[PDB]
Amino acid sequence: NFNFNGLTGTGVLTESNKKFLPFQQFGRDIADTTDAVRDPQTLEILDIT
Amino acid sequence: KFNGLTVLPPLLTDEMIAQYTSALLAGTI
Amino acid sequence: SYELTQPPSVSVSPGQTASITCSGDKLGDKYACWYQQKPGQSPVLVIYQDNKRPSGIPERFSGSNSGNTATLTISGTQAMDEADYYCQGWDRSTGYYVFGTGTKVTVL
Amino acid sequence: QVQLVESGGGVVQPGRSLRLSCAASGFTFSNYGMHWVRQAPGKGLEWVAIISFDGSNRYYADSVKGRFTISRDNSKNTLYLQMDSLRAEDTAVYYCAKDLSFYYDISTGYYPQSYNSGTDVWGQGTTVTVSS
Ligand SMILES: *[C@@H]1O[C@H](CO)[C@@H](O)[C@H](O)[C@H]1NC(C)=O
Repeated sequence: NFNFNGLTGTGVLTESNKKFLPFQQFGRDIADTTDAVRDPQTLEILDIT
Repeated sequence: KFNGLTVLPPLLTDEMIAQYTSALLAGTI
Repeated sequence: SYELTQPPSVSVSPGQTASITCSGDKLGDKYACWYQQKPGQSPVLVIYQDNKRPSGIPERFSGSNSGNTATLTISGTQAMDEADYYCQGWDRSTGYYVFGTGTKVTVL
Repeated sequence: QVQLVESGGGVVQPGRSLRLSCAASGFTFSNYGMHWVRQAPGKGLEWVAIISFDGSNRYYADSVKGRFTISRDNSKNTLYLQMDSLRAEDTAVYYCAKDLSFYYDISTGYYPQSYNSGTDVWGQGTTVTVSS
């Protein structure tokens, strides 16, 4: 269970192949469920499963 | 997947249903 | 394939104009930059965006680009110019940042 | 002060691996892309690789494509270059160079979408030699 900029949740993080644009901070699925997030420290994209 | 919902698998796989239809075809023919 | 060609060396006297050239097939369709590398030291940016000058560099440095040729030019040679100059074709979209063969300016 | 310092140089047998580390201070490392540039003895400079500000986009030169692997840690303000299968021609002094123009401002979100070409700040450079 994690906390990115206050976005709290539970899941298993993984290296993401999603190419976030620079202004995008987190991702959302077909059903608006958050399924990716940019780590504010290292700025890498992490898939939330 | 996040939302506590699961899709269970059928008891008869598509290979088993295809065996039944081929058995019906072979018997009928 | 891509590669930039520059003359091996150029000889110039103090006070005389020095013309330093770099050439390539797509060099003018791209922003080209120049770096001044003293012997044994790391390069120092001198010209970028084909005519722009970094803050603190003497105004006597200048450059230009057109067609297949990019050219760094010195209004007047001075004792600090004994170094090696390297051209770089720059393009963020293509990921193209290759350097040139360089050229030794010789203050005779 | 805006400075870059490399570390991790040494002598390596052919076919081995080595990882360089370039540390950055005096500026927001996470805002700028980073380059690796090498200069073999008595030869001109050659661009090694580039990495985006967040590490999503990377490009390599044809000489090192497939072998090398550039990476960065924006939290530690450090840049890395994993070399694998070092060859004789890999002997060169490796510099880490900062772009004159930052790709994206973390502090304010400023995303210019139009950037200058220069690389203003270069590191001191650490020598790497391949021999037996
Ligand atoms: C945050 O910034 C401070 C000051 O630059 C630095 O000392 C610290 O290591 C940084 N922490 C991370 C992990 O970004």
